[PDB]
Amino acid sequence: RTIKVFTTVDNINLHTQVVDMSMTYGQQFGPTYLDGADVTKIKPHNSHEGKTFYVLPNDDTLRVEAFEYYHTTDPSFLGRYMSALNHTKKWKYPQVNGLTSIKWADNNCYLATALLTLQQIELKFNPPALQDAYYRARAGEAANFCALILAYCNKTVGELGDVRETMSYLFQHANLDSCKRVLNVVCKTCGQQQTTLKGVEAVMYMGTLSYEQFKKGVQIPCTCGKQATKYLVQQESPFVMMSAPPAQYELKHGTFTCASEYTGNYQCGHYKHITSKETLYCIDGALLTKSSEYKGPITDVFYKENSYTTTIK
Ligand SMILES: *[C@H](CC(=O)N1CC(C)(C)C1)C(=O)NNC(=O)CCc1ccccc1C(=O)N[C@H](C)c1cc(-c2cnn(C)c2)cc(-c2ccn(CC)n2)c1
Ligand SMILES: [Cl-]
Ligand SMILES: [Cl-]
Ligand SMILES: [Cl-]
Ligand SMILES: [Cl-]
Ligand SMILES: [Cl-]
Ligand SMILES: [Zn+2]
Ligand SMILES: [Zn+2]
Ligand SMILES: [Zn+2]
Ligand SMILES: [Zn+2]
Ligand SMILES: [Zn+2]
Repeated sequence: RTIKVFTTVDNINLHTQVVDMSMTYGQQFGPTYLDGADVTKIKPHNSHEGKTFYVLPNDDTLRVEAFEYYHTTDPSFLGRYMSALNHTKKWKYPQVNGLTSIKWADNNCYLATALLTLQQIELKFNPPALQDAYYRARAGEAANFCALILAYCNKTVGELGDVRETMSYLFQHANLDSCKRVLNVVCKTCGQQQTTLKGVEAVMYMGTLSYEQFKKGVQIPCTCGKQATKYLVQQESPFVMMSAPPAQYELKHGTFTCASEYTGNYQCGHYKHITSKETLYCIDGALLTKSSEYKGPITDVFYKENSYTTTIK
């Protein structure tokens, strides 16, 4: 007894296969998945006639197709993606304040905050898998996007997470080649040194939440023994992410794009998303609250940008 099915790694290039109904899928295809569900140790049923299956890349054609779609050669990626997708497809993705959020489940507070942020900054992903899922996420079908985010970050469903580390991984898979940042550090003793950063390092900074303060100057130890001052010289990027350890901060409407609120201890806390629309909105998964002012524990703030040059001589 034999049925005919499709195997794929990208759900674009399908490959017809013949499968013996007396052997498990793993004995003929290796690890095999159906809509994220592991069917490796399952004998083929009759309802599987014509359906499409994801398989781990076992030959060169599937390896090339897998990279062109996911931009990774890690053999385990597809499995971690499918294993995460089996859960994220059960989450609810309500529209909250014109954005796609996530109803709370499996400790996804940080994923919801990252998803809401990604929808408010200008970003193009290099892997076609990410870009396709990015689009479907804006339309409300964010399951594949969240599953891919977990896979690219080497995190699993249930694990707690950091929003800044998550954003950092995603930027590494985004087209930020045009982004440039020139910095200058003035040291009374040693002197002046001007560096330029490209890529992800041009849009992320750890230290202060204020973009204005970064323009004026921040205090940084010099390699000589004096506390030097660093300031921003040029910034060519569509946005900037300013992160700092959680501290009480005042967000003023219209001066920022969005922000991450963190309440709790290191590696054990709750995330909330603050966005600046006509007023200030706070999105906590499926819950929404509005207020004209906001003071609270903020760890990330996102600002819009295009081209900046300093007036400090
Ligand atoms: C969400 C949990 C969830 O879904 N819920 C709802 C519930 C209440 C029922 C539980 C979730 O996933 N939360 N994430 C975490 O709990 C883990 C956070 C984490 C993970 C890995 C690395 C770092 C962090 C983390 O704690 N990040 C925050 C932003 C943080 C906090 C501090 C901090 C807090 N208090 N102190 C004294 C320090 C510090 C830092 C930080 C980053 C870098 N540095 C030094 C340069 N400090 C980050
Ligand atoms: Cl790549
Ligand atoms: Cl669940
Ligand atoms: Cl990439
Ligand atoms: Cl207004
Ligand atoms: Cl802004
Ligand atoms: Zn790539
Ligand atoms: Zn589940
Ligand atoms: Zn010095
Ligand atoms: Zn206002
Ligand atoms: Zn929550």
